[PDB]
Amino acid sequence: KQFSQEFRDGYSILKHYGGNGPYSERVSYGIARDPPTSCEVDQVIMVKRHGERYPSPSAGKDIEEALAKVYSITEYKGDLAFLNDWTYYVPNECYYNAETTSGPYAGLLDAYNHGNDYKARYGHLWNGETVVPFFSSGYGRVIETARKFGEGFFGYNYSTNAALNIISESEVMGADSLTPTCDTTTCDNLTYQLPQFKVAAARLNSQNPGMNLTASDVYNLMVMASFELNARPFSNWINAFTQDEWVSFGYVEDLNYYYCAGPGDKNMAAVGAVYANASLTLLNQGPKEAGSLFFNFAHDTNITPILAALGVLIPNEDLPLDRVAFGNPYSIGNIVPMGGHLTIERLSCQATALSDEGTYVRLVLNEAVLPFNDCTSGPGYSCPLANYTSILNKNLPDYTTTCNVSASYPQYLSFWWNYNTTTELNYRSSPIACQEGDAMD
Amino acid sequence: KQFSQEFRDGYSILKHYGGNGPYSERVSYGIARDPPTSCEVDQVIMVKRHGERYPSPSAGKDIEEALAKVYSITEYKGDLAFLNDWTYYVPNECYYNAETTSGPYAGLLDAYNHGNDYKARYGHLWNGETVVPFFSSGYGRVIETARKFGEGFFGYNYSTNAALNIISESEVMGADSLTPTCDTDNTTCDNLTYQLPQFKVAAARLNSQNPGMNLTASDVYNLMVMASFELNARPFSNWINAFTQDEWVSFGYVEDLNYYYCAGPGDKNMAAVGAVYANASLTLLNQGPKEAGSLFFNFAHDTNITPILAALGVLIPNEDLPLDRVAFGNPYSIGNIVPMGGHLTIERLSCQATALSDEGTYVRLVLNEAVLPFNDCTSGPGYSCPLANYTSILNKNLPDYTTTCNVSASYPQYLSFWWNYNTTTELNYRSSPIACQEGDAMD
Amino acid sequence: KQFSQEFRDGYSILKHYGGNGPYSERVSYGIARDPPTSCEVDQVIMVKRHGERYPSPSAGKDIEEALAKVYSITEYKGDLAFLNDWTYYVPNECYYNAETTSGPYAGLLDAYNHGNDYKARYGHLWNGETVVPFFSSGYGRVIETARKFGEGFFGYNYSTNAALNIISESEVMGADSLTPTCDTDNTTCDNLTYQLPQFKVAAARLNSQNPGMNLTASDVYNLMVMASFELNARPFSNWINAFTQDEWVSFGYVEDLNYYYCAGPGDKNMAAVGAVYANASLTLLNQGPKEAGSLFFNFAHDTNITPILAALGVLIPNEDLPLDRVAFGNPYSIGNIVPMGGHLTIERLSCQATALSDEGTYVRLVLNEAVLPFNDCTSGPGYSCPLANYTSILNKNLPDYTTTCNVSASYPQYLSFWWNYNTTTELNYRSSPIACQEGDAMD
Amino acid sequence: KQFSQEFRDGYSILKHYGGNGPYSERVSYGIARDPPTSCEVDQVIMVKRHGERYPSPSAGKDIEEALAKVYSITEYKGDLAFLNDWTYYVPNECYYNAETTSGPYAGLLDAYNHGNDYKARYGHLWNGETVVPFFSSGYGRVIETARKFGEGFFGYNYSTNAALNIISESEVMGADSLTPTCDTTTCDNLTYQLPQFKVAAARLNSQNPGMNLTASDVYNLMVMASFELNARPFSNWINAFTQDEWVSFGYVEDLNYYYCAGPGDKNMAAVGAVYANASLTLLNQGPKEAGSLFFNFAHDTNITPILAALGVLIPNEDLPLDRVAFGNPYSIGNIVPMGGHLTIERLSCQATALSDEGTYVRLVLNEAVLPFNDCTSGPGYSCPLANYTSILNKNLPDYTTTCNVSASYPQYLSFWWNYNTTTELNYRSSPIACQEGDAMD
Ligand SMILES: *[C@@H]1O[C@H](CO)[C@@H](O[C@@H]2O[C@H](CO)[C@@H](O[C@@H]3O[C@H](CO[C@H]4O[C@H](CO)[C@@H](O)[C@H](O)[C@@H]4O)[C@@H](O)[C@H](O[C@H]4O[C@H](CO)[C@@H](O)[C@H](O)[C@@H]4O[C@H]4O[C@H](CO)[C@@H](O)[C@H](O)[C@@H]4O[C@H]4O[C@H](CO)[C@@H](O)[C@H](O)[C@@H]4O)[C@@H]3O)[C@H](O)[C@H]2NC(C)=O)[C@H](O)[C@H]1NC(C)=O
Ligand SMILES: *[C@@H]1O[C@H](CO)[C@@H](O[C@@H]2O[C@H](CO)[C@@H](O[C@@H]3O[C@H](CO[C@H]4O[C@H](CO)[C@@H](O)[C@H](O)[C@@H]4O)[C@@H](O)[C@H](O[C@H]4O[C@H](CO)[C@@H](O)[C@H](O)[C@@H]4O)[C@@H]3O)[C@H](O)[C@H]2NC(C)=O)[C@H](O)[C@H]1NC(C)=O
Ligand SMILES: *[C@@H]1O[C@H](CO)[C@@H](O[C@@H]2O[C@H](CO)[C@@H](O[C@@H]3O[C@H](CO[C@H]4O[C@H](CO)[C@@H](O)[C@H](O)[C@@H]4O)[C@@H](O)[C@H](O[C@H]4O[C@H](CO)[C@@H](O)[C@H](O)[C@@H]4O)[C@@H]3O)[C@H](O)[C@H]2NC(C)=O)[C@H](O)[C@H]1NC(C)=O
Ligand SMILES: *[C@@H]1O[C@H](CO)[C@@H](O)[C@H](O)[C@H]1NC(C)=O
Ligand SMILES: *[C@@H]1O[C@H](CO)[C@@H](O)[C@H](O)[C@H]1NC(C)=O
Ligand SMILES: *[C@@H]1O[C@H](CO)[C@@H](O)[C@H](O)[C@H]1NC(C)=O
Ligand SMILES: *[C@@H]1O[C@H](CO)[C@@H](O)[C@H](O)[C@H]1NC(C)=O
Ligand SMILES: *[C@@H]1O[C@H](CO)[C@@H](O)[C@H](O)[C@H]1NC(C)=O
Repeated sequence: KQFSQEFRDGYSILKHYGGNGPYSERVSYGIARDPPTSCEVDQVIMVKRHGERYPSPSAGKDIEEALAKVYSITEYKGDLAFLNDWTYYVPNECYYNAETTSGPYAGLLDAYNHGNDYKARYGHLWNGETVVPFFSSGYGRVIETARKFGEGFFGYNYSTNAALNIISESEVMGADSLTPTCDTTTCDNLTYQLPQFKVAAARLNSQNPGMNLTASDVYNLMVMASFELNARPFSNWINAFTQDEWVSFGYVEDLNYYYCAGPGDKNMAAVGAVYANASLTLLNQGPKEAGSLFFNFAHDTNITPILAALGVLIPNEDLPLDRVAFGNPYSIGNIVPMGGHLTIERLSCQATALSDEGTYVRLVLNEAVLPFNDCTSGPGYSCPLANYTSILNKNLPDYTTTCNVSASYPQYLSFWWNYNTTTELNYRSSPIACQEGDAMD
Repeated sequence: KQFSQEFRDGYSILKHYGGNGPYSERVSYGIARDPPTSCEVDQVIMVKRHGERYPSPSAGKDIEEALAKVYSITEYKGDLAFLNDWTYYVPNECYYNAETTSGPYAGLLDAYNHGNDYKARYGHLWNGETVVPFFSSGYGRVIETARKFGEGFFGYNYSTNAALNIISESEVMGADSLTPTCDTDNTTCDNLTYQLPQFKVAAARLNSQNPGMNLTASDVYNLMVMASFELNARPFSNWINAFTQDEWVSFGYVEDLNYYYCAGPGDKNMAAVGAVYANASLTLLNQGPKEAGSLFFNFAHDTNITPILAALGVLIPNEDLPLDRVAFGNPYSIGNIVPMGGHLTIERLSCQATALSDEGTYVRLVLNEAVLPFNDCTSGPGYSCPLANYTSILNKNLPDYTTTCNVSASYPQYLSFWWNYNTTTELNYRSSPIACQEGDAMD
Repeated sequence: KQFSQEFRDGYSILKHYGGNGPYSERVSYGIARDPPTSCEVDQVIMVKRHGERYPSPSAGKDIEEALAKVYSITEYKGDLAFLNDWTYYVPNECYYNAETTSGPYAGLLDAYNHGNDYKARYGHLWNGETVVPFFSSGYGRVIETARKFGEGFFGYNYSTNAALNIISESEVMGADSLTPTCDTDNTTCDNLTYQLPQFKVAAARLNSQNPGMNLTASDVYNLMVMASFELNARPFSNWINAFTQDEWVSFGYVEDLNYYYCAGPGDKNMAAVGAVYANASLTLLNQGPKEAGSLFFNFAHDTNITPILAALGVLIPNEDLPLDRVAFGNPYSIGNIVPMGGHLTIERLSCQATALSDEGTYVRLVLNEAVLPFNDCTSGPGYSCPLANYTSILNKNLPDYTTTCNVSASYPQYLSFWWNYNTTTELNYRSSPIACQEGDAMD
Repeated sequence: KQFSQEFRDGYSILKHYGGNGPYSERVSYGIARDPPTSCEVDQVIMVKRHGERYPSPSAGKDIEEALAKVYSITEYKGDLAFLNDWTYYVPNECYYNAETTSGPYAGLLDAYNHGNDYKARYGHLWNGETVVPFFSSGYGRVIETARKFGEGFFGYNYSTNAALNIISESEVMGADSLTPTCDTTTCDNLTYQLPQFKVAAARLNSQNPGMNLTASDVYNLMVMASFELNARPFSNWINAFTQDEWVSFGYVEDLNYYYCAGPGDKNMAAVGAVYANASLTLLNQGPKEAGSLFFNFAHDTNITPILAALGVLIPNEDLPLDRVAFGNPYSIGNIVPMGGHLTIERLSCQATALSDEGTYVRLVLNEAVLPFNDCTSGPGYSCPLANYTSILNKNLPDYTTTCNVSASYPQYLSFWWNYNTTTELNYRSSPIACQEGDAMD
């Protein structure tokens, strides 16, 4: 038969852990991913989150405390029986914050694979002679992701024809940043708890008495289980919780993004307007003038403000804190999983039975075409560049004003137009610092 | 590795043809389908649409006219090359309206498969002795679906322990119906164009590959209607391949608009029509399995299930669907609501106390094998709704049917067949040929 | 990307339980299943095994004794924890031998599904007027499979245009049989141990997790027999999960040995038994569809299909299978030969000339949906065998049945039912209850 | 339901093109891939073929000639319609022989992915402090594969703790080689033709008249289509041929291996005995003495002689040249596809209900456990080390004698015991030479 009648994607745990675990393709609306007939991509502007990593130091501290309670007791029973032959996956505390480098979901493998992939898809946009600059925010795991992606794309010519430019995450950069700063609630008050965690705590304690696990330990043990895939092919800890518990966990993580780095915080659109507006400039200037390939690397919390700025994936009302709002668009596993990315494709199209010859804008989020709301008149439900321009011009909030940015800091982004072509930053030249975070190499 | 990183379900054409083609499992929110730990289903109330069928007579007329234009020209080229060795799938015009009986997607096979399946899942709710009445609306394809489902469920004991009760589709039945009537003294549905820009691209591409057909955007619509129905009789359809992924996305949406406005939230009277079933089933839930019975298998149409969903206030778009463009992401995706053989199953859960709930009765809704959370009432095990809350919500929100629908005072004002039925098995097996284009029927 | 790099089919438990569990498509060599370009099937001769069933009475007795030991002990631990909420799937002992009627793998659902499927594939071979006789051996579960297949294929016209002919399994039928008899005046089969080392690992692991059952390697064998049969009545089996992948690999092989030696090439008389069908069908192929008829649907047992494969000289291990270890990679993998509902379909192809063959008649063999090349005779389109060569090969290699099997001269020496049959439809529907443990039957 | 009833793996084109195309997991007998309960791997000896590459210069010449005939004619029709918007995938002739670096099947991505994978599976065999040498035969694409695998496995410590040793392919190395030489028929006479190629030629010519394609052009166009995946995610050329044509093509390629580098040539077992015997030595010495990780890289034609030497996957009779011998064990897509590999795992097992405590040998070919014929008495159908030793000692042919190896050449392999720990060869330091073949860097 032609089509399968089973539809099981929704059950995947990959779509139920916020952005802690492995990358996954965003659920598609059914729109063909390749350029519509009569069109071709003439410019690409992408922002990819660092790949799969180890937990952060604070998350690791909490995971360790929960594991201490687990470990305070003879041979394990029930769903925790695997614990009799199991070792925590973080080599040592200095690895917290770093990209993973083992298993099918390794973060560096993610970046490399994505680069090789984009080479086939957009190779036609590089003549094999030009030196292409690529950009990374100044943070270890992000830089390492950028490096492996660039190496995947440029391959044999990575050393000579790709030029890594690292942009400081310091606020001093103002709007000339991949990680804009904004200074002057619900986010601070999140409990990270939902009733299903009580069921898990009760079930775990009952199978192996003596751990005194709370709903809070459950939350951290699930954070732990979701990060395990980033370093290993399978996680037995994932199996110690139920499908319904994972559904609640993913939602707890969705709330964090929504309120701390999304539409739940009204200043996020202004932060995301920096990239939204600067990229609009590149689209309007065109590939011949500005360049055809812009590969950017940053964090999950830098992509969500862009989506907010663009007005896409905006829940109709703020997400409720005490229950799962099923079906809302803010499903983080389809927005910013490890290695997630927003790719803006500029399409050069000839006339079609539904559109005039011209330039169109197409958005792709994690391999799935994301229609620009009601602007879907061009080929493949794209948006005519002129309409796209009026929409952003009319709706993007002002960054410096909204964010009280010092008049002495750069007021607009320049790196896409003012960059270096040297290749010294392409390869790492020093060990990964202990829990390395901010970095410029 | 543990999980696949590819997510392709959204591309399936089965989710892009409204309710014309084969049945498909509804896209899941991830909630476990089986009863939560500490719970068990003690009562089941299901309403299933007839299985996969041939087009209706009017649709067939249109399909045939479009095919005449296709056929008005030497060996076919391009994507229509398969037409050189292809025959329309409707045996003859008398088959329009009937359930299909060939291929992996055959309508009767769907019903029988669904019955065998429910036997394993809910067999514990039948003691092997009781004679269980099951209900079908008075329409040929619906009756045939009911019969095959019942046979799948009761199996060796279908002729003795299942009792088919057929409920007339006539308005004279008032609320004692599986297909309540509502007078039309009150529009967007009548003005639907069934057109979107992508159809122009298809027409242009088809005409260019095989000149001389003069196919229009309308012919394309009907040719797509035809392609979607083909799967109902055959395992593969090459016609599906003659249109692009983007064309199918538009077609599915054109079909969603029909349901939305003709049989859904787009028509404000649909909630009242659906309140009949919603309220009557609420009565069975509150009465309980011991008193009322534990198994209620009902069979009707797609347009009988959508008003129930509207009545319950689930899958309600935030705003009426726009007619001129695809409103991507809206909940009204018909391939996940009423595909051929689609169904809404209400499970009553008897649960012991859990770390998050008291011992008690809970209500779970399952639409096409996917648990459908009752909006904000998700406090019970498996995101279910406490029976008491479920009761207040329906009592507070269900519109009045007879009032809203100006039902004659002389017609039944209440549904009774779930309590007043026959246990004879005389209607279990078909006893006459399928009439030409058989629609309304009582056998 | 275009193709997946993961190849997991080999791990499926469906391919590791001999013929006890659900039907599965045979592993393909990659040859296209549909008729080659320039060809079409003009005649079909199929023999299908009864669908998924409950264990036999003797197997059930053994399963029950093993379960008694399991049950001789407080709440279950480890892999047997599910036993705290589990009930044996055989309703009562009178169900042993019967076709299953619940779950996605239900035996009757299998038959009905297969029929609907063949309707789309071979419908063109029935003009909608002719009354087609179909044949079943005289055994309850086989008859019930035949009936459901026929109903799936003929659908709306099953009661009028299909004619079930039931052929007695008695030896008195001689060669005019779907289940020929062969006297046993002549062993390895009788001495099979049904044991392999992995069963010791299972027993040890099970006893250690829940002490007090004293399960042996034999109990493990029967518990695995039980687990494999569970799928026949239910969608999932937790018992399957209590054994390792390596244990299942050994179990499947223990089952392969049974067929090999009791009903296969391991017994030199099986080719002669299978020659009856092989030769009679060759006659139909040579006679042609116009004269003999185009559709021959036959239903029998797994042990009736394996002798045919032996007679045809296909899937013959290079050496007899070793009894003490798994001979990995040998062609005698029963899950790819006779799983529940398994079938051998002979398609006669009428082909025009192709760049590699002359216009003519070719013979194609399909085993469980996979084209099975006739050894070195693969010169026709789609690796088929020219009818003339097929004829010489069978004529030259098929053993003589009556001689080899010492068949009384007073019994039919030739199969005739394909030419001498009834067209009445009286046997199409079951008219009495399924007898307790119903085996031989003529209705 | 628990299991799918559809079994479609056999139809995959990945299993129907000899060793020209993308890597694929070998079809499994069902044996669990992980170490049996009571056992653990204490030593790994692997030989992996270079990853996906571009055709060789000679193959490329032929592909080009066939494409010239295709291109000798207005807009393309039928199955070749994609040709109206298609470009050959070899950048320029200097790329022939090289590893691919684009698409999901890129050869370097293959190596990197495999390394990350083995890190999770065998990481426990490296203490994070030791410098592990790894070996590659002296050939460009093989060296590049070795490098990316080593980088995947050692990750952050690749520069310091992995030491690439490159072994010359010159015959002068004698038995101290990953590519032993042997000098003094059916192989030379292979036609590379089967009737199905006539059907394709006839069908292609009929759809686009004027190309005058022969059964020979068809063969080369299929060689071309199979190599296309190595550089791109999809190949439309694959779709221009039928399933039955691909079945014949794969068999034509199987014949080549069988007769030119397999059991069809009686000297192949002697060539493979070098590795078979040397590795047996490592197994008998053990991990504590010899080392626990041996990652080797060579060619497809170096792995087939090892399998021949071991007596595994030996057809009961020589493959017929004029027809497909369906079901024979010599299915190259399950033996040596691009990046294929033979991994020997030494298992240290405690006593089980079926075996004594001890050392066992397990063979894994392309992720599938390959039982050692009738020696399957240990856990997971493994072979007791002692039995494995007697079998090889009793059956391996003599290399130097059989192959008339000069007494002045090394008579036994030494590199596994005599190697360097320097890391200079770890990273490429010069451009990829035009059609680079033999290389020592
Ligand atoms: C495989 O790859 C992995 C990843 O690349 C490699 O792992 C990395 O290896 C790095 C070493 O090369 C290791 O770096 C060490 O981390 C230590 C912890 O740092 C954190 O705490 C301190 C103190 O609070 C903070 O200052 C710091 O910012 C962090 O928050 C550091 O302590 C180490 O620093 C010392 O060593 C480096 C040189 O290696 C010096 O440049 C530095 O100045 C320090 O030297 C002092 O300490 C050393 C002894 O460690 C003395 O010998 C030296 O004389 C100095 O001692 C003075 O100060 C100390 C107190 O610190 C005091 O005791 C003494 O009396 C003196 O006053 C160093 O930075 C990475 O963390 C690690 N990354 C990961 C992710 O694990 C791995 O090595 C590779 N494997 C192989 C086999 O190569
Ligand atoms: C396989 O199974 C299929 C499905 O059951 C059978 O097909 C049906 O066969 C019946 C006949 O047995 C067909 O019925 C015939 O319909 C004709 C057309 O009916 C329409 O038009 C009339 C007149 O306007 C209306 O009255 C009617 O409501 C319909 O709108 C009728 O003209 C026929 O009537 C004649 O025959 C009957 C007796 O059979 C007399 O009573 C009449 O007086 C008159 O002389 C007849 O009723 C039916 O349409 C078919 N259904 C389908 C879906 O095709 C096949 O026959 C069966 N195959 C075999 C070999 O048995
Ligand atoms: C759902 O459908 C199932 C399957 O059809 C029905 O179950 C069958 O029901 C029949 C009864 O209708 C059962 O038949 C009974 O079998 C008993 C045991 O038979 C064995 O033992 C006797 C004696 O040694 C042998 O002669 C025989 O060959 C068997 O080996 C018989 O003792 C019964 O006989 C009594 O009743 C009949 C009339 O019904 C009289 O003629 C007799 O003289 C005697 O008084 C009887 O024949 C059958 O075994 C069941 N099959 C299965 C698989 O369980 C269910 O009944 C049906 N459910 C409902 C609610 O209808
Ligand atoms: C948008 O960004 C571009 C590039 O930094 C800048 O030149 C331009 O002034 C910005 N426009 C607005 C309205 O901020
Ligand atoms: C709901 O339906 C039941 C059954 O028909 C009926 O008895 C009851 O009166 C109805 N309730 C309301 C409010 O209409
Ligand atoms: C083969 O079977 C046919 C049909 O029964 C019979 O007529 C014929 O004589 C048989 N041929 C041989 C050699 O037994
Ligand atoms: C035909 O019917 C007669 C009478 O019922 C029966 O005896 C005979 O066995 C039937 N023939 C076949 C081939 O079944
Ligand atoms: C096997 O190889 C080892 C390592 O090179 C060598 O020492 C030994 O002599 C060889 N044995 C035989 C029989 O050739």
